Amino acid sequence: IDPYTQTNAVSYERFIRWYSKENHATTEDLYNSLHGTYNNYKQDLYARTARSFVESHCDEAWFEDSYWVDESQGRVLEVSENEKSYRRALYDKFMDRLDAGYYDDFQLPTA
Amino acid sequence: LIDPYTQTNAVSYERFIRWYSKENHISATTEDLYNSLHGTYNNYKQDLYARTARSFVESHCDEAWFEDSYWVDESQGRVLEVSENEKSYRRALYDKFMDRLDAGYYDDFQLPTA
Amino acid sequence: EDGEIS
Amino acid sequence: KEDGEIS
Amino acid sequence: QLSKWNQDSRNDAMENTLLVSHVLPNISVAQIHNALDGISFVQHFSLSTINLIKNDERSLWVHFKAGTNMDGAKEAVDGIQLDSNFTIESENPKIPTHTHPIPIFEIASSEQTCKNLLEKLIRFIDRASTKYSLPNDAAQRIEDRLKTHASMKKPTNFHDIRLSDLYAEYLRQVATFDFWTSKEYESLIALLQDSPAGYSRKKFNPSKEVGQEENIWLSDLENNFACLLEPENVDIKAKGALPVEDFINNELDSVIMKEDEQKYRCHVGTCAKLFLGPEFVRKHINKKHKDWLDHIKKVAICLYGYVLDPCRAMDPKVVS
Amino acid sequence: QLSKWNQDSRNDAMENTLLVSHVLPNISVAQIHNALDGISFVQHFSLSTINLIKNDERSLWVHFKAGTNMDGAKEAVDGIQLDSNFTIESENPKIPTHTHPIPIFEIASSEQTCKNLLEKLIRFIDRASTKYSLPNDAAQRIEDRLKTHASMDDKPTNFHDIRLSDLYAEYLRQVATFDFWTSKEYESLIALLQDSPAGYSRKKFNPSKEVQEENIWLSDLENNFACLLEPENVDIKAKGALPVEDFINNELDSVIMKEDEQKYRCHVGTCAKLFLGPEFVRKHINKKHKDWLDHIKKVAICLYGYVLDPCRAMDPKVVS
Ligand SMILES: [Zn+2]
Ligand SMILES: [Zn+2]
Repeated sequence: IDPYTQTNAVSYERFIRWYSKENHATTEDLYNSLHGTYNNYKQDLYARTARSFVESHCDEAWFEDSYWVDESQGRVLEVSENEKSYRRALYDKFMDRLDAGYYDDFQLPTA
Repeated sequence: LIDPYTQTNAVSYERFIRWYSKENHISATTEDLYNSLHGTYNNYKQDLYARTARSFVESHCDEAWFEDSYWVDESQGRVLEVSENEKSYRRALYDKFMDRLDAGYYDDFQLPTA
Repeated sequence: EDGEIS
Repeated sequence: KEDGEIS
Repeated sequence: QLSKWNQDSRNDAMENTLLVSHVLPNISVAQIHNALDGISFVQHFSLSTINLIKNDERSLWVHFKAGTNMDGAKEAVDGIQLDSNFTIESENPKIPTHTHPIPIFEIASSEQTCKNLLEKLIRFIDRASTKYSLPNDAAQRIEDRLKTHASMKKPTNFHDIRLSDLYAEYLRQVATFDFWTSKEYESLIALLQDSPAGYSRKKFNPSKEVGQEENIWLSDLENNFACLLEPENVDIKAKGALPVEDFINNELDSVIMKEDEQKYRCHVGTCAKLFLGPEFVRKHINKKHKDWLDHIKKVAICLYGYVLDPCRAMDPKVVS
Repeated sequence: QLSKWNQDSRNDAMENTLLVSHVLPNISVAQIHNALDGISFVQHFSLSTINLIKNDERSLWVHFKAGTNMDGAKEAVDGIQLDSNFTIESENPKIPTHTHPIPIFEIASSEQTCKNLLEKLIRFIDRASTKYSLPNDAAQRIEDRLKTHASMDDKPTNFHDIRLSDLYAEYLRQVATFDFWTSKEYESLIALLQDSPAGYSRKKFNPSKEVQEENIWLSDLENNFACLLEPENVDIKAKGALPVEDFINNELDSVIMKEDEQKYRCHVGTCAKLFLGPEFVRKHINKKHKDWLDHIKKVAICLYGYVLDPCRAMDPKVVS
């Protein structure tokens, strides 16, 4: 059946098979081709499921505190004066370290 | 060597690379770099085409062809609509094609290989 | 109601 | 002179 | 030697056509219409796109109705003075010879791309049908033909590639459109100035990859950055959300069913009240069904916020 | 063995912080602001993003002011009932161990890409600067150090930009608590380090395995198609054009130059006539400089048309 209609994520292998049949299957080659198509299929899947996901979680406390903003019911999501202080501490530590050559020899390792 | 991004003139990929090379202190022999800067050059051109567009339009705006191509304004009796003659012309080209399609003209048809 | 039909 | 002219 | 199709295209393009060389820039289209609209056995004229790197001169091709004496045609046009500076002298129309088909890149033949283009090809067929007021079944007729009548031969894309080449070829012959350069032209001859040998396809080696995963990861990551840096510029609709007011208006447009001409019913829960106008219902909704509206305008705001959160939590059902 | 920077990140992130495990979905941020705002030696609290594939529970971290006795801290918090179903039980904070740095793809370390990421990095530094109301000289100070104090070829040609990229990235880990490589923001360092506790490594870019002309060609081609199929969705500004109305307004703002607080002069042709307000000049241009305004109107339209033409005529000077 058409994954592009269904609410559930089909595996990359199970996807290939649908596509193989849908478009008339070495998989070996197809594996290296549909990486992007599958990414777009997921992107699309995510998109049309998005509203359902909100509809069910919108009244949960964790979901509201993330996303629900409304100036009519005093639901803003500003940065606390407490937090601003916390960040400036982490800033100042970093620049003290910078100036003491803490980061002079720094770089992400290699694989 | 000067900033191509300020200049209204285009600059060969070979010459663009050399500017890039010195500008960003890259010790690479241009064919070392040839594969890297394909995109960058493309955007350099897009960017050039862009900031030169207005000047091109200004100098050519009153030429007969340019007006015929792009100048539209009902208020000054200018528009672009497909002539009743052309619709006829195009329709006959359609009917040829479909007659050819049906007579098997395009069954063996395919873009050749390189 | 406002503009309500019967 | 026109509206707002300040010669 | 030229393929039947390219040889045929050539002859079709020149047949009952006259070249007018050295067409000056100051020469308007309106001028050319005056000169030729009167002449009944003329059906079309087509002017070339000026190429200022080479020259300030276009070319004008006069296309005559089928079965026209092309001496009667030369005679009927030769000596027309479009302006003081250019009088017409008709010449036998030409197309550059002894060329190699312009090779298209390998990626046009790859499946993911071949299919995108296929969708873009259909969209240009349909664009041509509205523009030129043609039939809308061109797409259907070409596909039905190939499904029915096979070919004698091959990659794993063949069915698509074959269809793409013919969809591309349709546009060439009918809508005089060079899909490969995205150039529209005014006549077949004009097109065949830039693609006289037509095109070829460089074969796709599946063995060859361009780190598809890497370009994806980077793509996804940049799309994620845009959600944070440029939310206003991000395509919300594509991500399955709507701007808040639109979302809400689309809901009301569903729960309001007009029953006649000034008879509008509210379909929100167990309601069936009727109103003169729909905006009279939209109020009723606000007064009576507040609770329902409160929920809708909440869901619209969160859905907007959600789709724009790069590292949001997600349904387990939409992973593996 | 963890690096100095990773080991130091680890210790910092845990220092003067308590873990609070099994934080239920129903528990709100207001409930937590109640419990903790009253307490003076708490500076900040952090909440992990829910991950439903695993379960409904999050993690809550309480960050205490410097030189806080962490026995008093537990004592001060333990037993607090946020809601009937959840009473706070603090515990010493954790970070996953014995892990390898997450490898970033080859492509992130290439000339073209590295520099894109650089512009994004800067933009995320400025965002963080405005959002958290920090100094606006972070990128400035970082690059100043990296120039002045070098570090010991074994180096790519991209080194200067990688070093800087890596550190702009590390600045955002430590200060913003943003994971540039995933585009996830977090509320604290400890939260971020849950997902990247060993940090990241870089896969080295091979000038040989570089393989993108085909993808440029395709890209430009699909961009052309958009000009014909979706002109309304195309970035006109990016192509150096404007909507007619907007173009015309930008001409009026340019020619009505402000000499003083209540003195605004006309700069259309040789005209240098003054006015005691901006809108006093806007009338003038309508009356006298009609000719000039028509021209601007025409140019605005033609410029819009021109940029949306895939295979327009082009200035010779803008090709090789
Ligand atoms: Zn109702
Ligand atoms: Zn003036």
